[PDB]
Amino acid sequence: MFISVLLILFALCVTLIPEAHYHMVRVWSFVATIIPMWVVTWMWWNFDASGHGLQMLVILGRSHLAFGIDGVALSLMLLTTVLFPICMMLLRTVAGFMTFILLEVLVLSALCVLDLLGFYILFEASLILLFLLIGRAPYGSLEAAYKIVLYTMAGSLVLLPTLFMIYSECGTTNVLYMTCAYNHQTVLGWGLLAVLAVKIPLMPVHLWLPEAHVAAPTAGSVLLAGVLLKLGGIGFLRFMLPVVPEFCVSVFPLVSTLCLVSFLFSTLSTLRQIDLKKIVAYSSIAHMSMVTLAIFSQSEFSAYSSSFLMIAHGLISPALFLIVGILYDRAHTKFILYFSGLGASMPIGSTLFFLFTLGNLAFPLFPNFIAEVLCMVSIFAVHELLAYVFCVCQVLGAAYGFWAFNRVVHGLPRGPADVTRTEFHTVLPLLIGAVWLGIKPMA
Amino acid sequence: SVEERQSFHDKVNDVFKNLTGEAGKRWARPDEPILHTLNDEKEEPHIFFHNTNYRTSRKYINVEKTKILREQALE
Amino acid sequence: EAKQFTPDGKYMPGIFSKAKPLDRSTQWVHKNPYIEAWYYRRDHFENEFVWNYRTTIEALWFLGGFTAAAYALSVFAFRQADRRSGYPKRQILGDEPAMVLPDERQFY
Amino acid sequence: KTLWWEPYWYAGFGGMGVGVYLIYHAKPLEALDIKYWAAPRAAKELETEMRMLDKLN
Amino acid sequence: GWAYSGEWGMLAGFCFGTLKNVQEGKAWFRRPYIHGAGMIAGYYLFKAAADWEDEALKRIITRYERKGYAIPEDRKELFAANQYK
Amino acid sequence: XXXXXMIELDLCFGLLLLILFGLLSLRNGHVSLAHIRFICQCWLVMITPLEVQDFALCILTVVLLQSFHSFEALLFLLLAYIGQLYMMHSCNLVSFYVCLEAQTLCVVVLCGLLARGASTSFSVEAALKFLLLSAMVSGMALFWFSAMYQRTGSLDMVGQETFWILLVMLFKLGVAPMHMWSVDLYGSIPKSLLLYLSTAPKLSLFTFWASSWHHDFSVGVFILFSMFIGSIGAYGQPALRSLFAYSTINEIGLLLLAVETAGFHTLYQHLGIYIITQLLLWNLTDKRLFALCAVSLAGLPPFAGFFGKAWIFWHAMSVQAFSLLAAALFCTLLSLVYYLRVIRLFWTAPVHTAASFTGAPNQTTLTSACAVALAFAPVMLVKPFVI
Amino acid sequence: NYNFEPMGMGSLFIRTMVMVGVFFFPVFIMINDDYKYTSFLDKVAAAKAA
Amino acid sequence: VFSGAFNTPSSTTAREPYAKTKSSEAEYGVDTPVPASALKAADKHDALAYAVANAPLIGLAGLAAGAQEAYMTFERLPPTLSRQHFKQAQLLLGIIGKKTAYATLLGAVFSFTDATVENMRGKHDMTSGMVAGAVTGFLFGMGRPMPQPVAWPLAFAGAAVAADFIGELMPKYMKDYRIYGPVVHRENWGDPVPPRPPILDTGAAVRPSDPGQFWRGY
Amino acid sequence: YKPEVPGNTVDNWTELRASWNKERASSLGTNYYLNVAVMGFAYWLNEAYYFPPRTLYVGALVFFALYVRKAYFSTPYAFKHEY
Amino acid sequence: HGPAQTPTVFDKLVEVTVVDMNGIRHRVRGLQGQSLAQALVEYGFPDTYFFPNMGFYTQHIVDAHVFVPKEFWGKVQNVDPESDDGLAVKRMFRDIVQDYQRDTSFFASYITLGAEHNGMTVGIGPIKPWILHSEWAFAGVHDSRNKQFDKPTVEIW
Amino acid sequence: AYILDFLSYMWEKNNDDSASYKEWQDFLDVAEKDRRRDRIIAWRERTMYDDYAANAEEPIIYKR
Repeated sequence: MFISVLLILFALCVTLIPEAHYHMVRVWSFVATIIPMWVVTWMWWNFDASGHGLQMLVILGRSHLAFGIDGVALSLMLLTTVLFPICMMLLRTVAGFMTFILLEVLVLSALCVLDLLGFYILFEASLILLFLLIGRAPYGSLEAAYKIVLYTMAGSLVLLPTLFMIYSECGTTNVLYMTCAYNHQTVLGWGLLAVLAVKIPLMPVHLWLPEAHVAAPTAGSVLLAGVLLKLGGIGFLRFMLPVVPEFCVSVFPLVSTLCLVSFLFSTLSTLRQIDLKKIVAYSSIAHMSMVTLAIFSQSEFSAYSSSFLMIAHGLISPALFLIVGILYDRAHTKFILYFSGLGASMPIGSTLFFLFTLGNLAFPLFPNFIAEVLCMVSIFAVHELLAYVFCVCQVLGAAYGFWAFNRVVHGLPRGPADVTRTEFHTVLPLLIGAVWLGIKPMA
Repeated sequence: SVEERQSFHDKVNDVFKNLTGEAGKRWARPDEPILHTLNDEKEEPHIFFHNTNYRTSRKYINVEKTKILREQALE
Repeated sequence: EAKQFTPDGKYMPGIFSKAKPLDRSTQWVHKNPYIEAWYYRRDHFENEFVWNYRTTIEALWFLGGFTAAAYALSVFAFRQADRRSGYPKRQILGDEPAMVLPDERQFY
Repeated sequence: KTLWWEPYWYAGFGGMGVGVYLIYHAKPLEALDIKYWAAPRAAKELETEMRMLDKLN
Repeated sequence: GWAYSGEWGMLAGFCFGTLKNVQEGKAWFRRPYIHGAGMIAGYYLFKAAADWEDEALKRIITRYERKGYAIPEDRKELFAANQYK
Repeated sequence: XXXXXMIELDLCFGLLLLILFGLLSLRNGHVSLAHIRFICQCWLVMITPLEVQDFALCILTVVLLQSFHSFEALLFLLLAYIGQLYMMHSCNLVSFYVCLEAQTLCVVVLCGLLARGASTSFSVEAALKFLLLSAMVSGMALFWFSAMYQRTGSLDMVGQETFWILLVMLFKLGVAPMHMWSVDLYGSIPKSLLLYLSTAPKLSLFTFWASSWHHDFSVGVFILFSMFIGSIGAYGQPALRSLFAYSTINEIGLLLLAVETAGFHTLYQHLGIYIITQLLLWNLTDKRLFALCAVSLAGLPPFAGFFGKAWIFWHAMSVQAFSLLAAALFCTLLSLVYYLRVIRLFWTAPVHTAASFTGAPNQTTLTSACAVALAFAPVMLVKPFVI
Repeated sequence: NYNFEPMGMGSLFIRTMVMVGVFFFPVFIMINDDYKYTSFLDKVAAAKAA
Repeated sequence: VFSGAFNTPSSTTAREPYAKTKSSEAEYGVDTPVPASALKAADKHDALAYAVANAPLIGLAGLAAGAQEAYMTFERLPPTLSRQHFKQAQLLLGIIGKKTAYATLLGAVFSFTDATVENMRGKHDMTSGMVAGAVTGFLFGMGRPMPQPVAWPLAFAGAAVAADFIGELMPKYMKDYRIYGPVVHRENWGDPVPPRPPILDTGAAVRPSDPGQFWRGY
Repeated sequence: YKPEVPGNTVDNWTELRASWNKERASSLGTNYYLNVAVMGFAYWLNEAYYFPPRTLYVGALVFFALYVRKAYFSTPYAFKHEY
Repeated sequence: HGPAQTPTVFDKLVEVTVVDMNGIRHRVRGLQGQSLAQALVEYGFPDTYFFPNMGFYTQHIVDAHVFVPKEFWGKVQNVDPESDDGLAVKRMFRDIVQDYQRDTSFFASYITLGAEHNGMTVGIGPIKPWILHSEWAFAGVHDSRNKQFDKPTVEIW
Repeated sequence: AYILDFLSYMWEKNNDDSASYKEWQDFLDVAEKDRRRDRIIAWRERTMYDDYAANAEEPIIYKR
């Protein structure tokens, strides 16, 4: 806690820096995000897999704010703390630094929360931050921010009466006592399903993301892609299954059919997209639906498989966003028909595009492949029909992926030259992490 | 009865409050679960977590046994 | 042909250089008006919806129809998984009070 | 010229990688993962249950 | 009462002086006497809040017990306590 | 013995001394009255009983006295505060009526006097409209009070007649559809008087309701009126004044919802938070903090408006008031649209603040920056504090 | 010589159904297995109670 | 608590149902008397009387809307027409009566059809409300352009479903819900028993669904 | 790129001027009438709160449906010389 | 690029005859790309000749009420009556003008002057009294000497 | 190699099972304290301050 407060105060020192010394401004802004990465590394070195299912427990008196660490939260924290410095490497204004610092603080605080009211309070404290981020004056879209903010607020407002009702029912808001009291599982279950089906892109209420993640700049795009959807999955795992199992069971056909139709329609809709950024936007929907079905399956190893898939997407998809952002910034447009002959023009960049495309398509020597194998193992053990439905449409995503890749990469050379040292460095952590987790993730 | 269950809950809280061990023994890895006559075992959270950890240990032991028997079958 | 640098580094902005300075905007494309109109229309395609004959027919037969198909398939899979584990009828949302969550302490 | 961000980037990411390697190759097997904790304890149980199975034959 | 109430008050006074200089276009650190006075004010005010919590809790236990709602003594310590939490 | 009634005699003596002192100060060619203001604050302090609500109202008024500079308006505000404080002590409908009408007359006079510029005419028209509707509401209250006096033959506030007393109490808070007078007042009157109105009479009426009011009915349909109408209007009105007017209508509807399900602790805390926000609102000189008011009104998590709406929702669920809770949630959602609009209008804009020329250099920095320190409040707030 | 028009409604529907039938055969196989199994159970129930 | 193997609450359920939970020393509610007209309104054995006793509430909204529109039209009248007092009155009253009668007809149709389905099916559920809402929307929607004749029945049926869910289904699902004293199925937790239910001066809109929820009054 | 505003400028401005060559009266009268109606008949809904929820929601939907918006309110009666 | 004449303001000079509500003709010089009302303020018209825009995110925009003769009707940029901006314009008609409406009533904020606007003649349209906030109102009387151009700022607040 | 086992020994020395178990017990104890307190506080009657019968146990003095 003390260390965390020290980082919190140290990050705020950015505003106190006079703008005259830009060099030190960049150094301080980057280092402030560097530190938590090492801190989470130190935590992982401190964790015990032979110890309790929860470790490093701390409570701030009667102020709720229960913080504890499982494997899922620690892994998500590690992935986020890897992602954020790259986002910092793509910003040029102090306001962006402050917004992303607050966003990272909120994400980290929510990632290890153990109070449902605490999760409610801490999660959506960044909604105004996203609103200011997405609808920036020169290049953003106000409509996308309006959409996403309204969707999130609708979810939270639906959830809140359920949260306070179970609080009054059990007299507290701690998960480890909420999980131990009898409760009216149904109402809280509807609240949780609504919120985490809005957060994770699930049909029908998922339409904010395609506009939002495209209107946002590169850093915010990577943040939204790799973080806030996983807040939904960790939300399920940490709260809904431990608290209300009967609702989870009675809704399982509904959740499964909704996830399946979401995956199918998103996969089919993607082929008709005409912009690379929108193509990348629809890509994440199938992954999130697969994660949700894997979580809801609970067959053999569902939590671990879901965590693996969440890590895999938060690793690979930001690379797609990095390539998209580089191409747009050094091209001033995102429209596909202006992309051609990229391999001869951007050899290393196009090679990375190929590699991360394969990563999206679940191919061996990549963490996504093992992730989807484990998720389909969990799904299959529940039933084989759902596993077949996931297996049958594997071709349909790779269809649009390969079509877009070949269309923009091969052909007549026209456009930007290859990537720069900064861009290759930004690409680097995702490549190394994906290789490491696709060769020997465990030991 | 209500008073019987109140007394049992108080005794369980007492027992778990004063509980410890040494010689490199990792707690939450106990050798035995505690037998009980309690409907909906979640009525006593301490016993619930004890049994949870025991069940986890047993599951991972089953996995290890599966690996060993797979090796012997391959041989 | 400009000189945006000194012989010892020191990037010069070259504000008053006659030559056109190489910059971040150097490799920008020249937009095609028809392409821009097409992309605006496709990004603002929402104004083209209408309850015609074709749209309604397609929406009911495919969207809602396959929604129903997947729902019924999920129900079938759930019930078959229940029957393949030795369990009695289970209470789905709105299925009258019945057995939920088979106990770990019972052999079925 | 070295860019402004290169040393800090290298330091942070290399430090994380070094910590990862040290975690995977220096933490105790039981501390690293549970799967090591259960192998010696399950081996003996399998050993003593094999003869139980054989006597059941 | 909470342990870190006065520190929270001093931090509030720090931000108070910062934004006072903001509202007048001055550098955040100018006029430090305002910073000190605000720190003192916040410290005393939040100490008063911490004491008032205890006052209200004692009032609550007194009222609840007077109405006839008698408590086992174990949870009375949740209310009959000037805890330095 | 009159020995127990000294403080009222003190009030009378102090008012007489203030009258003579103000008369004498005016013969000197003085042009400012900060001494009179501090003396009035001291007299307010002395005449205040030891109740928490009494001191809260007293201090709230004390800060408000820095925003006026005319002796007569100071006197009117003093007398209005007297009426409010004694309304917190009104155990009968006679004193209740007298306090309401004194406050109404003071409000009308204060709105009328302080006008300047071409805005004066519209202020006069709105004030006269409020006076006429207040007169008719007062006549209604007197009529039904007389009917109750006949039926009961006593001073008990019970029976079917109390329904109209409830209606009259609603009218003073701008309870929609008896809300439009508030909108008209928001339309023209200067910011200081509207700053007064949003806080004091509402506080005193809530306290008197909490202390000496009961009825055998509901107000839920009026709560629906207030919530829905305020939300839709604040969404649809481009004028900032009417935007905040309909926001106030929605907030008073929320307060009424809290009232109907009892649990006055959340009512009290939300009223305090909203009064703090209104105090921060009407004395703004920089526009950067203006969005903080919106996020403290839109129920955004990290600041006090969210928790103030949150315990209200908690108590509404404590009685399972599903209907009004869902309505409140939907109206809370609808608030966010125009609150984000406010944010856009006064956050994503170039920073500019005019400098003072006649001295008085940003004469309200202290109260502004103090009210800003509401992000630190939820620490003490989250615990069972106000109860 | 292309008009860029959506396919024929009836033809599109028929070919969609053809694709679904060809590429979701395990669903029908499992469902028909269940139907045959329940028919066997129904005949057993009918004959066993007489 | 949190392991990748499984979820423990998924396998930790009761083997035997619990009895009733003792909440207070006195276990009877206290409440004000309901007017008998609304008691007759809940009566559903006779559809005709149900609709008859339900109509005036429904038509009151139409009266209000008609008065609103008529007054708004008045505040725009020319001086030349406002002096024909009889004609003014007939026009505004016609507007008001048309709106009120339409509302009354809609409500009577809803109530009659709802009670009809209730008697026909011999049981009570949300399906009767769905039929009533669909019929009301169709009757309201007949003769208008054609995104409407489907939408309006959907709106009315969804409103009826929400009404059932809010007014009846949820409180019945939570008839045992308690915010005070010992927690049900968890009376081992040592919570003291209050002598009496918490007395609350709740409004007429806030009424206790169960004798053991709280005490209403002053 | 910029989309075009549909229709003719002249026709659209004329439509913008439809039913606006009229003096605005005082809002006082509407306010007084609303207050009078509330003071006079709101007690009719006193018995309403006990009513079954289905009927109350039907009434709410009807009341919402039949509402007419005060802003931009116009009638053919505003520009005719006789009934 | 050759002997092209040097850029002078004459090539973008626009002249419009504007007649006040007292019937006094006035010569005004306008510039391409700027609104008519901005130049009107730049000429010295009294503050009473202007009013805030009644739209969203545009309330800092001033305007004046003028009459457009028949010929120049087509030079007024089109606005959707169904649009939110169109709704703001209709509120402006509803409130400011009342029974001062004429089929030539228009708003100068939507007049972007160009080559064709050279020689165009318009006059000022009468308005009803109005009030926006404390610091900017209209009594209904055009008795003032203060120049709208003399206001340091446009405070929507 | 020796570095790796040095790190392992450092970890094993530093870590303590009983400290973590005491932290866990403290967490549960504090949480149960707070839950009990909140549940007790919830027994919240609410009547006007003039309600003598509903507050016959309140020692209140009136100056009327």
